[PDB]
Amino acid sequence: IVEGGPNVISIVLEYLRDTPPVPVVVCDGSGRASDILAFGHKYSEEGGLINESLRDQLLVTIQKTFTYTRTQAQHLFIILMECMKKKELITVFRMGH
Amino acid sequence: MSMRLEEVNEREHSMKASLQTVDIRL
Repeated sequence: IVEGGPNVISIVLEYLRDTPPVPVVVCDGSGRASDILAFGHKYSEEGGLINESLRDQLLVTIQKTFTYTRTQAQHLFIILMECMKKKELITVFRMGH
Repeated sequence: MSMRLEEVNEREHSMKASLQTVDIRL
């Protein structure tokens, strides 16, 4: 997954809980939702345990980068926590060889 | 210069994040 709109978060959830569950590698650098998946995966503890400072920080970057409503930004943070929880299937291609 | 540019890129990333958060606060 690269770049990717609001839809790719639910697509990551649909592929995270797949039959059987299958990995979702996300290449960062491009931006948009792949970068909030990456900025989760870097430092989100036990996946869905994004802490409170990140809560406000992630919700600022969602409500600013996606330009969506604040309720939708909180809701995509909850779907993000659902997807982030299974981060062992998530891999990030941090470019920079 | 390559390793010290890795300093400047990481440090300024915190500068861009703090400026964006201060814009939300004000």
